[PDB]
Amino acid sequence: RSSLKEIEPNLFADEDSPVHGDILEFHGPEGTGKTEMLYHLTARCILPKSEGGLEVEVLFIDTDYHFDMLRLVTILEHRLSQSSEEIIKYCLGRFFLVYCSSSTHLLLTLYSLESMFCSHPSLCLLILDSLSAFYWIDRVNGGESVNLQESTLRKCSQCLEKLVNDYRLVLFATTQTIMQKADIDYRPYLCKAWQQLVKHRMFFSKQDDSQSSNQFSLVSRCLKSNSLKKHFFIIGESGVEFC
Amino acid sequence: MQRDLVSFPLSPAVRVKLVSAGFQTAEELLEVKPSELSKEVGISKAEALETLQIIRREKKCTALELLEQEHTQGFIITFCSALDDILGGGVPLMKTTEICGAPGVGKTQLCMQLAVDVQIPECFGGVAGEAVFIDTEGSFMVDRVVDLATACIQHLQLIAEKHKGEEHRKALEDFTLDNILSHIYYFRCRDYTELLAQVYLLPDFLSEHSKVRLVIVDGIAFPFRHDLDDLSLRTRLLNGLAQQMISLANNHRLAVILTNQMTTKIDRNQALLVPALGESWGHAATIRLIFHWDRKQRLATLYKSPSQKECTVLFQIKPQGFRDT
Amino acid sequence: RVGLCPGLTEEMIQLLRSHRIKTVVDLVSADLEEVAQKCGLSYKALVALRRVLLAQFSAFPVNGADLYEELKTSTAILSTGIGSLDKLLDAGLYTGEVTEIVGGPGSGKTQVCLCMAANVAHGLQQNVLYVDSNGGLTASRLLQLLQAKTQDEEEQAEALRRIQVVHAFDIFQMLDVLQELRGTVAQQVTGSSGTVKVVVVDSVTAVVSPLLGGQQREGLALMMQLARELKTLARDLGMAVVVTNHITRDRDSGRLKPALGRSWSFVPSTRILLDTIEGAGASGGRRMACLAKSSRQPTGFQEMVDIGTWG
Ligand SMILES: Nc1ncnc2c1ncn2[C@@H]1O[C@H](COP(=O)(O)OP(=O)(O)OP(=O)(O)O)[C@@H](O)[C@H]1O
Ligand SMILES: Nc1ncnc2c1ncn2[C@@H]1O[C@H](COP(=O)(O)OP(=O)(O)OP(=O)(O)O)[C@@H](O)[C@H]1O
Ligand SMILES: Nc1ncnc2c1ncn2[C@@H]1O[C@H](COP(=O)(O)OP(=O)(O)O)[C@@H](O)[C@H]1O
Ligand SMILES: [Mg+2]
Ligand SMILES: [Mg+2]
Ligand SMILES: [Mg+2]
Repeated sequence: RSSLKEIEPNLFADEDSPVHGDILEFHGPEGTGKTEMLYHLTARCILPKSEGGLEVEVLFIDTDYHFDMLRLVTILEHRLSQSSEEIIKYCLGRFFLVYCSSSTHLLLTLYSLESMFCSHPSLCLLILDSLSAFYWIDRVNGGESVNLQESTLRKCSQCLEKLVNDYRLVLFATTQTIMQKADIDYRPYLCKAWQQLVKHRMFFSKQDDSQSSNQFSLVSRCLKSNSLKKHFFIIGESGVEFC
Repeated sequence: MQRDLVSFPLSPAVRVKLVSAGFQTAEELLEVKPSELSKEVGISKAEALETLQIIRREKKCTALELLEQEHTQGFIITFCSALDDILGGGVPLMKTTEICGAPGVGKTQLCMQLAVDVQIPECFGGVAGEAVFIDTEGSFMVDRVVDLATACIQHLQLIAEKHKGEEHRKALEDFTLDNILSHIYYFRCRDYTELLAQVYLLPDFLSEHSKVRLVIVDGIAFPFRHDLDDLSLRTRLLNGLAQQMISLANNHRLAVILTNQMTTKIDRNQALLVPALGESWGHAATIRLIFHWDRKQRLATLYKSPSQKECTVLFQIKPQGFRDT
Repeated sequence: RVGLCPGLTEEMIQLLRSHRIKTVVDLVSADLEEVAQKCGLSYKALVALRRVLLAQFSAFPVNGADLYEELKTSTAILSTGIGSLDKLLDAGLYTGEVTEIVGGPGSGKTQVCLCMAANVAHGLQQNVLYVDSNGGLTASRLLQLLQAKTQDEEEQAEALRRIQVVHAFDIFQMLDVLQELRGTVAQQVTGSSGTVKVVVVDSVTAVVSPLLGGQQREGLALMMQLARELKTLARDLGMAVVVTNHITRDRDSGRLKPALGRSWSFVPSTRILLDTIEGAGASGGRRMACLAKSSRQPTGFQEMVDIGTWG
């Protein structure tokens, strides 16, 4: 019922099999277009089929409290050929947002979301933002024992893998670059189960030069085939546009 | 409504024990017997009592009351009319003030003049308080203070004679040299550890002596600029000291005066004088003054202030002390 | 525990403690059939208990159109009292998000915060809470700013009475103040004349710098807790939170960047950078404004501000 190529032919030019459970990951520093990419994916997924959409529902989980409905509405109205309030209402009728305040809160939200997931059959995409939102607090609360710094993340990863395997969903996660290492910059620090659960990896970067910005770099790295690709794209009032 | 344990000042061991036990919110332990808490967690009963006391430890003032308090509290005059005019009336209370300058420019003279002036009776527009002087360089000479106090006494006597009142005479009855000298408290710190120890002991001393209105630390650059190669430790100590000093000034309604030194910044094959101790130290103080020579005159520049505007004035040092023109 | 939720008795709680079930997550992360064989409790009561516990202690999603309609009449835009900054910020700053102002000493962060507070207290007539951590707040400057907008003494006094001042000099005092404000606003839902709309933290760097350094990790946890408190205040209660930060230069690259580190770099939803205009042409008031980070505008646009003309 779900096809990965249709979601994004630009980035997913190799994956053509009907997706029946995948885990992806975004990574990079601040202000490099991760949330804009998520907005573009949601816009591609929730638009009507007449305007070039997918007509399936999206679930969103916000952890860093950085979601902006105004930007999403602006992108939707710019992508639409004709702007009308009722069509925007129809589009937004298939969008859901959840807030979590702590690791246990997120764990219980995951333990509760399966009721909706069995209730709603049209869900095809799942987004978790800022998976590394609670790292320092958990680490400090865990003392010097590593196993006490990893339990909540372990349980959340197990629940996420169970959900994605059971309900045939697509997961999009975001992490933050917090620590360096004594061309890809990546110093893994997450849970071992989460690290081994990843399938695709994408890194984000921004041009240092001030050519009015308008240039972002993305490096796609799939662990299945060890294929490294570089993408260039721009972000405008209508969303993101690939160079 | 929920308060997390991480926000409370607890030791890491007891906190991690509580976290591993299963306690996550502050209110969760407000209904647990200390004996049962010690039994389940495994801590001692003294630890349970201490943490229960600590957790139950964490008014309403508007800008109008703050303005009234600011108007009621006066300023400390420097006997330099231009400096007072550009400062807004004088050195303000509840604020941290910093003075920078090249050697032999007049920072210590200003410190002594402020220490003398903080005791002017309120009938003449003063504050009528006492001063605490902390010396880290050994440059405090009593004879200079005696000269300054005698000059101030003569000035006030002349003003009172010109006015020809009755309140002024009564106020000047007790404004003698002995009282002025006895209302200045002196400390000598020969190392930065000693300076930190004295600053730590300061709050109890101020609690005992509630009439103090000025705290002077003549020299913070010298203790921190020698035999200290770990600069991160220096920055941490300086930030802690600045926070402690501003807290003291706000809590005890004082005026804090700090004196800094000048260093040379070498760029584009040009040499400019800048305050020492780095860039992050510039945020520590509330008001920053810079003293320098132009040709032969001495200039005071209000480099930074959150209430006034940048300016520049002229002053000079006389046998009577800090003066103008 | 007794009193946490209905249907829980002390005997059942002790029996569950006998079989290594202590917290809510432990009870939820279990199995109905597997657990009901070591002690043999009620079969269909366990699922009801877990459903009740999930109902109380789990967040619930909302359909997009519903909160779209809700935020249509809830989000407000507050003018800063400066036209150039309003144009740069696209007519002001929105409630429900965190705004950060960065710059070196004398940049003008305190002046901007004071102008915002005066404009909100007088122009919109709403309550403002000011949190001061470095002694940079003065009532004389606020009175001077207000005198340029009105001449009625009673009006000025009424505007001044709407600004609350709080002093916090360490991290624990700031956290206590924020939690007390959260509790007060939660208790004050019914009232509408007196609720605080804008919160200003004069300097978050002044209370976090002493805790950073060495090989420890407590400072990072404390500053993340502070960020969580600020985010909760901004989003849950629909307020506007403005904080200030220091500026630092990278040693290996020579580029100006905000302080407090890469972990703090992710916190604000909007960032404004102030600067002096190359010394010459910026003898006073003339400051250089920029949009370092945003979520609705391209990054890099520059404007012009004058502190001297605000008074
Ligand atoms: N209307 C717009 N036109 C052009 N660029 C825009 C527009 N709106 C936002 N941007 C760009 O979006 C960028 C920030 O993107 P985004 O908010 O997705 O960051 P991010 O990489 O997810 O970072 P973080 O998670 O730390 O917030 C800015 O650099 C800005 O230039
Ligand atoms: N009434 C005024 N008229 C003109 N300029 C003023 C006035 N009050 C303050 N200023 C200006 O404000 C500047 C300092 O701004 P401000 O106090 O906001 O700095 P800041 O960025 O908060 O600094 P800090 O990091 O030291 O806390 C001074 O350089 C001065 O020129
Ligand atoms: N009794 C006095 N009469 C006149 N001038 C004096 C007297 N004592 C000191 N001075 C002048 O005042 C200045 C004092 O500077 P000082 O306080 O030492 O500054 P710093 O501490 O920054 O070196 C000296 O340059 C000196 O010429
Ligand atoms: Mg983002
Ligand atoms: Mg000296
Ligand atoms: Mg300031």
